[PDB]
Amino acid sequence: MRHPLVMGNWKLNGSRHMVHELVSNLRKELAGVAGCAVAIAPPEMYIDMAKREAEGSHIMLGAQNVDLNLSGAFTGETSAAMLKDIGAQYIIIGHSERRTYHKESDELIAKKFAVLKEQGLTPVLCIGETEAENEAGKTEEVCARQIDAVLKTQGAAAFEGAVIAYEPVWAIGTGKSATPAQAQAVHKFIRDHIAKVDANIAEQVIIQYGGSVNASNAAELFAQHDVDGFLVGGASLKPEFVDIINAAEAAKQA
Amino acid sequence: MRHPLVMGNWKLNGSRHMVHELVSNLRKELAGVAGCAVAIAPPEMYIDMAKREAEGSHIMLGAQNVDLNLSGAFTGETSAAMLKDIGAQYIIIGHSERRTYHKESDELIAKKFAVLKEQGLTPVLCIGETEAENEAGKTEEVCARQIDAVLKTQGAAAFEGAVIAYEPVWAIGTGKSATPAQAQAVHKFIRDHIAKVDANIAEQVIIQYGGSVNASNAAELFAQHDVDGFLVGGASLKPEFVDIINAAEAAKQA
Repeated sequence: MRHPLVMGNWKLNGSRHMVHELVSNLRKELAGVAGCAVAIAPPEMYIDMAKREAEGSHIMLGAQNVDLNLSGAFTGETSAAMLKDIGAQYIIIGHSERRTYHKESDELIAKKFAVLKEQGLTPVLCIGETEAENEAGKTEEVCARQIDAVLKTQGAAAFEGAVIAYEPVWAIGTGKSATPAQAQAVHKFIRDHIAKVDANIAEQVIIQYGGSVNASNAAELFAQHDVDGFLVGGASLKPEFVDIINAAEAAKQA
Repeated sequence: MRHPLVMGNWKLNGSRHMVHELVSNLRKELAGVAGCAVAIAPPEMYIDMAKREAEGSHIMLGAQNVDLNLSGAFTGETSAAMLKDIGAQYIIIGHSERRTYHKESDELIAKKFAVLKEQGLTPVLCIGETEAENEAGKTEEVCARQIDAVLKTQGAAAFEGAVIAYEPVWAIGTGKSATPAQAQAVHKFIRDHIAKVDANIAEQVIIQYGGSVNASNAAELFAQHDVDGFLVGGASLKPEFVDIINAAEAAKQA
């Protein structure tokens, strides 16, 4: 049905050496892989280098943010038009680290989703609830809110070709991921919630699960029905990333 | 006494082709200029590209902002160890565009200065006042403030090897530049202000002028005693940046 995506968000980790190594190894390690779609998001100053190193393979490049302006007098910003130019396709927006540390709002993340779409880039929209919200029973409500900032404003056609990445905040870097059962309950909720507005768009939107995915759990998770892939953090930097991609690929070709 | 620095800030402008064009022509057009130190700040995902193209010449590279972490779980952040790895020395911080549009604060802009310095990068701390602040007579108070954020927390020492770039906000992109008399008077004030803490450091701090500078006004402005160079905005993208550089160079060698 949906073609799986495993995307690796490298976060604040990269170097000329590490980019030379990981991507050239991945390139030989992922030769003839056709059941999964793979992308890496190097730190911005390395997107171009990893883009040249990934040539010959089908590793897709991504980026970890965009800002709202395409050009002009905006020091220190990230143009979507330039991300596009340099070869990024998958732009992470709305990750918990920008939401908490950088106090990024739903309204701002939605206007960014808006830009990326308009440009022709795949947003990987992160959503997730915190442990507090989780205990409270608010997971449906948080997730739904967060999807709605795009859904109620721009409409379900916005998700035609986007990626939602459910990343339970209490699961990011903690080591405590959602069980397959948990994971899938929310991916089904998400899908139901877009489908209420347009089921044709719900059926196609990739819902990746992110939040302590590693080789051991990659397969239990992927067995689920509404889990379309993964957004990998820590293990992106480890060779174990290939094993996570192999989970999504061979299970795909069941 | 002080060797001039002309840093071009590209703002949110760039592509693979303009970066090829500008830098190769600059590289060729700056052959033999020793009276001036030159640095360019391409947008982040092009510092590597430009660094490479600038190899051979003595065009130093820079960057338009940093964030406070060097490594980690910080999606979408810029690390100083990473800017340093890709080859950037001059990191602009506190520019009005970040200060207004990104609500960046002095306590923050100071913490970013600390971070640059500790990594061995050269901070280019923008300072300045708005038109309103100018009219009320607050130029002194505003500028001293902004400088004191680093001076009172970190000491006079923080300025050894650091650049201050006075850009009056009413002057940026407006076409309305400070007269050499305005420029000089303020640059002399800043230097007088640091000197009252440590005189020896105040003689070596480069104080650049920025705010609608171009080939015709570079000369008249460089004639002032306390104006050690130029932060160029929009003419960085023009061939007129080299004419600006020849004005700092020829008059330095008086």
